[PDB]
Amino acid sequence: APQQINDIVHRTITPLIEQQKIPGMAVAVIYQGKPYYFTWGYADIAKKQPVTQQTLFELGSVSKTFTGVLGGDAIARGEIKLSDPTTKYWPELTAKQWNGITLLHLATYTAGGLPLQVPDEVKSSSDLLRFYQNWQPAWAPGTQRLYANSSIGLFGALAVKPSGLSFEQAMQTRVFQPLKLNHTWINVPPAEEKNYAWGYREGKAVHVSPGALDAEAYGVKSTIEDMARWVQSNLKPLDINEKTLQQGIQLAQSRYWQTGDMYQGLGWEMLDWPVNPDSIINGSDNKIALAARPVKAITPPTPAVRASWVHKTGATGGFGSYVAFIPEKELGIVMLANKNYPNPARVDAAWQILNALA
Amino acid sequence: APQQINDIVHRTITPLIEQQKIPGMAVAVIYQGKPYYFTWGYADIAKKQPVTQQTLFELGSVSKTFTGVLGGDAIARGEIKLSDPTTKYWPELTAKQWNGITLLHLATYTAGGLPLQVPDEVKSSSDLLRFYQNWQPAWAPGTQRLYANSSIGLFGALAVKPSGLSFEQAMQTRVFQPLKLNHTWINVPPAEEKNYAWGYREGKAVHVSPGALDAEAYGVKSTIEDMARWVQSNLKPLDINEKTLQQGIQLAQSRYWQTGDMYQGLGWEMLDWPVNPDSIINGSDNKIALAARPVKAITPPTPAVRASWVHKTGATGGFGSYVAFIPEKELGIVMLANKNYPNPARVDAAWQILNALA
Ligand SMILES: *[B]([O])([O])[C][N]C(=O)[C]C1=[C][C]=[C]S1
Ligand SMILES: *[B]([O])([O])[C][N]C(=O)[C]C1=[C][C]=[C]S1
Repeated sequence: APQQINDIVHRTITPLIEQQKIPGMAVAVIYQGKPYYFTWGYADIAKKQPVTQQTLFELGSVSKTFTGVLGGDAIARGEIKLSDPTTKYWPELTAKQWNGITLLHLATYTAGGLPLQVPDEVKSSSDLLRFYQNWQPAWAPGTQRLYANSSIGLFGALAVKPSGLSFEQAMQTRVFQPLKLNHTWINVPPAEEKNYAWGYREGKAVHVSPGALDAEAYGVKSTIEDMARWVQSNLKPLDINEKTLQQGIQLAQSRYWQTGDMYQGLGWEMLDWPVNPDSIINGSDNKIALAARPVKAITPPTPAVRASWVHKTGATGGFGSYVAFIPEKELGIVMLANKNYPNPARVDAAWQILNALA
Repeated sequence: APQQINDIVHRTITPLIEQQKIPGMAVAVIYQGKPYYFTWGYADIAKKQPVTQQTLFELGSVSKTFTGVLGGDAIARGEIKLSDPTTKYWPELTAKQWNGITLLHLATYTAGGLPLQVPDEVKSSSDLLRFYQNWQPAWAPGTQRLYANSSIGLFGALAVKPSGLSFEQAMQTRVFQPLKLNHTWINVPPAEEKNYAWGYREGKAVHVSPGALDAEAYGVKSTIEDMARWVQSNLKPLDINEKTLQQGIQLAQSRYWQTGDMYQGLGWEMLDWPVNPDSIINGSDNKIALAARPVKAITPPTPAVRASWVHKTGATGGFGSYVAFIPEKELGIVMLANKNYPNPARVDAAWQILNALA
């Protein structure tokens, strides 16, 4: 890798790893559209197993970007429309509060206050329907953005209904395979278990546990190499062979709502570039990222803006991830770690690196 | 051409020409992506000049499809956004009725009742400003569609302002040139006059008169070969090399509003395929097409649906044109005539032809 990239990555990431006590970490920098990889520490502390470019990390919420793109791909295929009511794809959801809540609202967290988490007690499909049927909105649809797994998680489950495929099979066949993400899984098979890193929470080795709509909201595991390819694919969608996937990636970066200097895409979040660092850094703190904020509809949505900082933070109990890229500069970065350390620390490191390279 | 296309075209067009007393006509059918041409009659009755594949016809309102795509291209380039207020590009438009009227409203005839025609007394740039400043909306923005040259015409003029280019130069550079429409003109050059058909109204030879916003709303002239190429480009935008143009074509086919079973795009109008023939035929009659109708917003707009009948009628005092295509079937038709004959007759003929071909 060029000396410029090695230098800024080393000086930025190693102190990060020490300050946050990160057991293992993998980083990819996409420079002029080419990937450069870096790895440090352990994937498994007890087994003294090193993090490699084949190590699988839990993406946590960065998984929502895959859900966003799969939904975009379903829209391009004519299977769904973001303007359609949620009830069109879930006829059993008859409760009166759902009138007016569309797939768009679900995908962008603007349904009116769906909760951050689907209660841990919701297991079966029966449980899930009862949960949504009993939910009462905090606000009217399309007025407030409240980041939620129960919102985009449902969008994902409904987005694939028309195809008749399971969420996992739709994702595998419509997204992971065309893009050749050969080491990306919602369910890690036995052959990859040896590469599945352990997450660490307060010293203990842990993996995300099953939960309702987990695959849809935070269930993807991937390597630093596949994630690099995922960034290249979102940086340059026209290079994608499959027509509906090309269009889906573009739709996932359209700006549907604005809150402050931030725009909500499908999974992805975007800001105009150049961006004010303190804004994305402080804005990533959960005290802000998880709070309700008023939204102004962008009518009609602005098509993917090349001069944008496009990003998504992600976390599970024992992992923390961050992805950011600027299409106009063919520049991007992926940071995967097996410890959920504070978001601001991730963005700060990412800004330092990408700002140095352009 | 295969005898099948030849037979359906001749069996449909021959009687049409006889019943409507059309002086000259050119038709192109795009079948499985290849064009087939047909011509009849005279481009100039007095000089006995026949209609040929090189004859230029006034497209009238089919010109709005070029304006829609040019606007879409400006959007893709990040020069304008459909959600921007009209005043962002025309600060001089300070009258309060303009608050809340966006470029989307202008492009889709939903600003609130802008008139079909710009008054003949309006010539000057200051005459135009005065006209829009004094105009009083009959309805709030985005509630009613009233087909209007003064609406999409203004959209076209404003869409090109950031580029710094004149509307004609932008059109030539960004649409005509990349697509190789080398015999399509906003102003017909002297070298091409020998191929410019005369329009006929009440037996008299006529050409379109200069008017405010004429280039933007109804001033393009073209040949049947160039129009078949235009249809091919709109049928398969993904084959277009120029990134923002491919995107612009797709944005022009997005569905922004719905009235009856018709959807409004940028210039183009669309219906779900299969269509009810009586619906597009009766719907083309000016008693419906030029009428004020409430519209339902498609929030967010549906990206170009492959299973659609996409079309546009067009007329000048002496010419009548029609273009229709079905992306999913790689099928299309262009009908150019030098007599403004009833819209329903055009659409009925087009339906018979395309339906017979699949
Ligand atoms: B996403 O933002 O990573 C989804 N976030 C959560 O589900 C909350 C967390 C739960 C455990 C770690 S972060
Ligand atoms: B377009 O629909 O051709 C614009 N129509 C007009 O400007 C009105 C006229 C229709 C025929 C001659 S002028």
